[PDB]
Amino acid sequence: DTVTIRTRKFMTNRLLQRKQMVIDVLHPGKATVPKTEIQEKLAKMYKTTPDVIFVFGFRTHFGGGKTTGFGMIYDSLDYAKKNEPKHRLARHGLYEKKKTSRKQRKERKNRMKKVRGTAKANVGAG
Amino acid sequence: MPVARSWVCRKTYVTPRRPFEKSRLDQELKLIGEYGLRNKREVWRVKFTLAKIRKAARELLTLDEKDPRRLFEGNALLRRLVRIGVLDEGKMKLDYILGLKIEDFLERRLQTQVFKLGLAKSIHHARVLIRQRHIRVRKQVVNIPSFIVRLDSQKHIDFSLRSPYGGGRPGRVKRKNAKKGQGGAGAG
Amino acid sequence: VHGSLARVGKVRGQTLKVAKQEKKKKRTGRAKRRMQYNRRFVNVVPTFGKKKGPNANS
Amino acid sequence: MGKCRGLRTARKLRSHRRDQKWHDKQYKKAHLGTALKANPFGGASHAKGIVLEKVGVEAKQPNSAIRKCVRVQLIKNGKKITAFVPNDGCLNFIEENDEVLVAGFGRKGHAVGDIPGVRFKVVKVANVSLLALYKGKKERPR
RNA sequence: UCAGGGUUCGAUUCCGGAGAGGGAGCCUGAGAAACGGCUACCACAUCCAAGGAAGGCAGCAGGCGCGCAAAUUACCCACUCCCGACCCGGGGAGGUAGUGACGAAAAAUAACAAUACAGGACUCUUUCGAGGCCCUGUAAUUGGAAUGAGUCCACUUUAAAUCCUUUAACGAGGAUCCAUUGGAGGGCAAGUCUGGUCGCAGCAGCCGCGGUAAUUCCAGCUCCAAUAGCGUAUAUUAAAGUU
Ligand SMILES: [Mg+2]
Ligand SMILES: [Mg+2]
Ligand SMILES: [Mg+2]
Ligand SMILES: [Mg+2]
Ligand SMILES: [Mg+2]
Ligand SMILES: [Mg+2]
Ligand SMILES: [Mg+2]
Ligand SMILES: [Mg+2]
Ligand SMILES: [Mg+2]
Ligand SMILES: [Mg+2]
Ligand SMILES: [Mg+2]
Ligand SMILES: [Mg+2]
Ligand SMILES: [Mg+2]
Ligand SMILES: [Mg+2]
Ligand SMILES: [Mg+2]
Ligand SMILES: [Mg+2]
Ligand SMILES: [Mg+2]
Ligand SMILES: [Mg+2]
Ligand SMILES: [Mg+2]
Ligand SMILES: [Mg+2]
Ligand SMILES: [Mg+2]
Ligand SMILES: [Mg+2]
Ligand SMILES: [Mg+2]
Ligand SMILES: [Mg+2]
Ligand SMILES: [Mg+2]
Ligand SMILES: [Mg+2]
Ligand SMILES: [Mg+2]
Ligand SMILES: [Mg+2]
Ligand SMILES: [Mg+2]
Ligand SMILES: [Mg+2]
Ligand SMILES: [Mg+2]
Ligand SMILES: [Mg+2]
Ligand SMILES: [Mg+2]
Ligand SMILES: [Mg+2]
Ligand SMILES: [Mg+2]
Ligand SMILES: [Mg+2]
Ligand SMILES: [Mg+2]
Ligand SMILES: [Mg+2]
Repeated sequence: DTVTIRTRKFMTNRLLQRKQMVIDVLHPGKATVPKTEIQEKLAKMYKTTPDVIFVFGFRTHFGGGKTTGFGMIYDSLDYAKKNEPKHRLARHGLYEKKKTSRKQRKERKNRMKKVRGTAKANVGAG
Repeated sequence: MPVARSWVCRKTYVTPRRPFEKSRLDQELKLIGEYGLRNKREVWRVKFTLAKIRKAARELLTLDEKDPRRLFEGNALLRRLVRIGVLDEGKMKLDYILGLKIEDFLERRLQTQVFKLGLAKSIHHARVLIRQRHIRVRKQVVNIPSFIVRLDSQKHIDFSLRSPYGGGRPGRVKRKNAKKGQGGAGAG
Repeated sequence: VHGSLARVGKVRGQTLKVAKQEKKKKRTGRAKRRMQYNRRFVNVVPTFGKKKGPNANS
Repeated sequence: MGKCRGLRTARKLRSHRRDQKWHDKQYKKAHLGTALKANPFGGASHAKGIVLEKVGVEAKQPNSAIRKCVRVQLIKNGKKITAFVPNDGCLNFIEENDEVLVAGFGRKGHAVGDIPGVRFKVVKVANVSLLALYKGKKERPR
């Protein structure tokens, strides 16, 4: 195939239970590579799993060909579940998002600020 | 509000003071024809980047020799000039900078080298090819006709590796017509 | 002379109308300059000392 | 024939130049303020007004014509000023008692050309240009 | 902006100060003479069952008014940081997108052959004339090739999206996938063309044009300058050795 991975400025971070590096993808002729299709080749490179691997960034140059991004590879799964930002755990579902606007949260708080002892119906009856 | 931005920007030309002067209009029109540029402004850029070099050269030449500042910045300015093929290493001194003409910065343009190194039929054909992404510097497509070619980049200019002119699928015209033989001349 | 001497818009009204005759799309951009260089510098068929202007009619 | 040249005369030089600037007309009217106070605009480039009526003013000899002017009263000041209309037959677009936006003429305070004592010209009649009302690109909103 | 000396500007993202309709008084606190705190007078303005109560956008959006003059009642704490009892909550601070020809950078609207005419160095012929290589237009077609502006699957982007970049599929014959704005007496680049008007209508920064034969008005044609921009009004700087 044309696609190829090459790492750069590798660093083994023990203070956060991961190894981080920069990723080069030499993929001429084709569109950008999907993130899924990258992370499994990193696995085969480091012999762990396509589950403790996270990748992001990935801007493509002018002219086609290369792209460069950032990648991290955790030791356990749960260390990733602790040390990752939540939205990056959401990308490949491992977390979920809730309340449907900033307005509703704001305006509930302002209605509740005008009652004492039990804020009651403003939450319990919406 | 405070904000995370750079407002820094600048102009890169200066209009001439005499707006309708024949000795000027005919020379600049000559320079537009001989290198295939677009406006007058494409010439006033080169005039600016030369008239600004010629101020640093002069202000250095009005320092006294052996100065630290003059030595350092002169050795830095000559290096920068030599490195783009505007000056000869057999000169390498400030009192020669004042002898450079505008038609040496114009000569090092990629449009000029793509014609003069043989890849195109004319100075106008060259500007079309560069703008159509047919040419490559060193493992890198480029699309800007005004790109200035560094001295040792010179022999890297060649046709792109994904392009009809040398190893590439025929374009959307050579393919629409070869299909007219199998879709317009076989059963159509 | 007839009507008000001060009649406003007199000459713009009584002037007979004529349409634009043309079809030909003119050139634009670099290709126009390519034209003006060739016509002013490349071929200039030789003439007597009484030189002529590019729009001359008389 | 004499101008103090000595090494500590700076007070005299500065206090004397500061005085002599006041004889230069163009400087004087920038800084007395009586010009800006008297300006029929507000010290702006343009002003809106309402067309009181239409007049013609005979040009200054030798050349001869009747020059087709509005007389306007400005919105902000309320003061009255005469203005020129700038092309062949435009005086028919200007109905009476609509607004207009007058501008300057071109010599910063002074009557231009053959017209006696007219210092402003119209650009817009009713939010539409004269140059568009006259070239056909637009028509009056009514 | 500027030879050298200077002239003019600095409400405006960094630092210092001052103020929350105008003046005044104070509580609490390490810190306030605090207004997203309280009390009173002045000016405004809202609710009423006429007893009473309540208010401060020169925060972010939005509206009226004023004027020559200035954007959406959108999204989110993911980034930079701050606050808290705090690894967890909160932030119109701040980030993101919308409107945007204030302004700055890069840069398309045609490239190339054949043929026909046109023109020059060269060859030959006493010339005429012919051969001819180098260019320009210009025609008829063509001739085929090239590519994005667009339409549009996916990836990528990001908090979630948009944009740009990366890519499949469609997408050019010129009568459109159409370049404009101001001029053509002088200053100042460009017509002593043609038709119209007749000191009228109008032009003209200045000198000056128009009175039946207009290089200056109105229009066609042609030509000029800058060009994705150009004209006008105004303040200001150089020209000004006219401070
Ligand atoms: Mg504001
Ligand atoms: Mg006196
Ligand atoms: Mg006077
Ligand atoms: Mg006179
Ligand atoms: Mg200076
Ligand atoms: Mg300030
Ligand atoms: Mg103020
Ligand atoms: Mg402000
Ligand atoms: Mg401040
Ligand atoms: Mg201090
Ligand atoms: Mg107020
Ligand atoms: Mg305390
Ligand atoms: Mg207070
Ligand atoms: Mg406050
Ligand atoms: Mg309060
Ligand atoms: Mg109160
Ligand atoms: Mg407030
Ligand atoms: Mg506001
Ligand atoms: Mg208004
Ligand atoms: Mg504005
Ligand atoms: Mg407004
Ligand atoms: Mg935060
Ligand atoms: Mg939080
Ligand atoms: Mg903000
Ligand atoms: Mg711009
Ligand atoms: Mg177009
Ligand atoms: Mg594109
Ligand atoms: Mg997503
Ligand atoms: Mg025109
Ligand atoms: Mg004119
Ligand atoms: Mg004409
Ligand atoms: Mg002129
Ligand atoms: Mg001339
Ligand atoms: Mg007649
Ligand atoms: Mg006549
Ligand atoms: Mg005539
Ligand atoms: Mg000055
Ligand atoms: Mg003066």
